[PDB]
Amino acid sequence: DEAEASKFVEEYDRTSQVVWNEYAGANWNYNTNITTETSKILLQKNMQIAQHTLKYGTQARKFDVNQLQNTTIKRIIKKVQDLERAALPAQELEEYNKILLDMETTYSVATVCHPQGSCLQLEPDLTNVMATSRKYEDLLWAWEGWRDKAGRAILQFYPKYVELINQAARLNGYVDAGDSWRSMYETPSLEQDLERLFQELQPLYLNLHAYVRRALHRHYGAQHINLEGPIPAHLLGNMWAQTWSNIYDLVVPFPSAPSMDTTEAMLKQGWTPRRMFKEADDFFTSLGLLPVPPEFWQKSMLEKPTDGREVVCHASAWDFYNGKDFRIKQCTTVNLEDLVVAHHEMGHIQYFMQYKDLPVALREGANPGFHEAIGDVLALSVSTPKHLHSLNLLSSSDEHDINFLMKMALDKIAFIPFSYLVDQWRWRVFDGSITKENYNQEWWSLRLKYQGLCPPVPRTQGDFDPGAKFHIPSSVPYIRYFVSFIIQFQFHEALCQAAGHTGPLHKCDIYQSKEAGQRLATAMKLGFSRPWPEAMQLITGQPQMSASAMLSYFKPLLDWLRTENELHGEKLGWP
Ligand SMILES: *[C@@H]1O[C@H](CO[C@@H]2O[C@@H](C)[C@@H](O)[C@@H](O)[C@@H]2O)[C@@H](O[C@@H]2O[C@H](CO)[C@@H](O)[C@H](O)[C@H]2NC(C)=O)[C@H](O)[C@H]1NC(C)=O
Ligand SMILES: NCCCC[C@H](N[C@@H](CCc1ccccc1)C(=O)O)C(=O)N[C@@H](Cc1c[nH]c2ccccc12)C(=O)O
Ligand SMILES: [Cl-]
Ligand SMILES: [Cl-]
Ligand SMILES: [Zn+2]
Repeated sequence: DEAEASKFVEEYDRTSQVVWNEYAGANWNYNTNITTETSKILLQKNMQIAQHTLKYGTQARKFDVNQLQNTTIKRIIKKVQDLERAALPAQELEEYNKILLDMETTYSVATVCHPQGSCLQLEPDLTNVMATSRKYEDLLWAWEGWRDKAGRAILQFYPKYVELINQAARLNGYVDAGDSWRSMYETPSLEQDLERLFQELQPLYLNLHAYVRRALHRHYGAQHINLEGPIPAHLLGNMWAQTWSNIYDLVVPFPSAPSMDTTEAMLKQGWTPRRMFKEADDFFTSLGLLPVPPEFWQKSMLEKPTDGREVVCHASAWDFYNGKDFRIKQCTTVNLEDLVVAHHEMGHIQYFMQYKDLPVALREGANPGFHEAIGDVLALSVSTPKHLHSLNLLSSSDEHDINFLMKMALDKIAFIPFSYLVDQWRWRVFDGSITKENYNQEWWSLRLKYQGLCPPVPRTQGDFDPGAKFHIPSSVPYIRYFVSFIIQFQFHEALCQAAGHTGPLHKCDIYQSKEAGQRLATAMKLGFSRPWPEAMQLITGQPQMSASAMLSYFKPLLDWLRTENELHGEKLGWP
């Protein structure tokens, strides 16, 4: 029993390394060069890797997994028994792979055009209109146009995608795809734990929402903003109103205290995508963490190709399963926003490098939330006025302090209900409580319930707004982002403590702290080898997810918001 198990794990690992490396390549090739040929080669590799998965997965299921002594081995075999899509019969298997490829392709190439005019792509054109335009109708054209073109086009594929991914999940022992995804956390109390954390951030969100709603009322007109209703989704400076920092200019707490045009600063000082990633690399090494290999700089795609190729622009980090080849694919724009994203992605790479000596089956984050959290933690320190000033992007009071906290809130707080919402919708789609006849209506029901937003244009049949969001056609679970935002503040707090910081948490900058880098390294090295509370414990000195660190970070702002909203008589929420 035990000898056969150990040998099977050694065999699974070495063969997986070769097969996964070959697949990642074909996948990378298509993502950075969308053509018919790279599509064909990828769909073929899908079949390959599935053969390997079926071979070892069928083998793994022959082991009674609670009859093994060694924990690590027993952990691996349990994972290999999950074939994921490879559990689907051949016919359905190919259909599903093609649907995924088609969805991903439709999304990444969609454009919005003006008749007899210029066509706009999502990055960087439509995101720029959403971030900079302050004209209601122009924002609506981009918001509606993007959903008209990308969202509607995904609808034809989604019902079949749902049926197939659910079938694969049940063939692996789950009730539906949502049950399968949630299992990545190995936390029975997950749904209730997350609902509690969401409820804790309500005072802070509702107050931010009310304050921003008043500022939008001032700028766009009493005729377009109901001070007691939901905010129109196209006015937050982001295509999905998931982060609101691009409308900072409309909501500055203390306009007397101007802030430097960071983007103009970055452009003026000649910052390039390569420089942005080099600065991220420097922050990681300052902590005593690992530098990205020379190979990374040679093979990554850090900016949109201008050679004629079409590519998947959405930022992503890649592990090629050989402990040497790690790359990032991003159509990088030179601005603060993308600087944070670059750190986010370098966090993924650091995790890859840290657990590279682990059996490939355990080469994952403690839980998907951890993987998403690493780069953001460093980006929190990078974002401080003190640190930006050191990069010569800012020129530098309590007013500048509340201004900074507002800038951070517009991103971090606003994102909490959106990140919660996405998979609330998907889990219900997966379990069958939301049918294809109610996809869109239930999406907006949740957009209203959690974010307090409404569509600027009433939705119609044929619309499928979820499809207009990357993670939906790409089938990338979203709840990891909600977890990430809660825990990254817990990591920030613990790391700051470790670093010897005293005073308000929001003033902490962990740059060059070897004590911080040590906790992150020890936790990251565990990969998926232990249940995540152990990694949580290693970083924070405790095992639970908690909203207290985020609440403490933003306490001064909550106090300011309550005073500001109450003097203006705001009715919190959207009755
Ligand atoms: C349980 O087994 C793990 C893994 O052992 C390795 O993988 C086996 C399948 C087989 O190939 C063994 O020869 C390998 O050693 C053990 O964890 C390893 O422990 C060593 C020494 O402590 C350490 O160098 C490795 O990094 C560990 N690897 C992992 C994946 O954690 C573990 O010691 C065994 N536990 C018991 C109860 O003996
Ligand atoms: N310019 C846009 C940058 C996109 C970066 C990122 N990309 C995903 C890719 C997953 C993938 C997995 C597998 C295959 C393909 C892709 C990720 O890294 O996980 C992403 O989605 N982030 C989320 C929210 C977010 C959490 N932190 C951030 C810090 C900064 C900005 C946003 C965020 C979102 O934007 O909704
Ligand atoms: Cl939407
Ligand atoms: Cl997840
Ligand atoms: Zn990520």
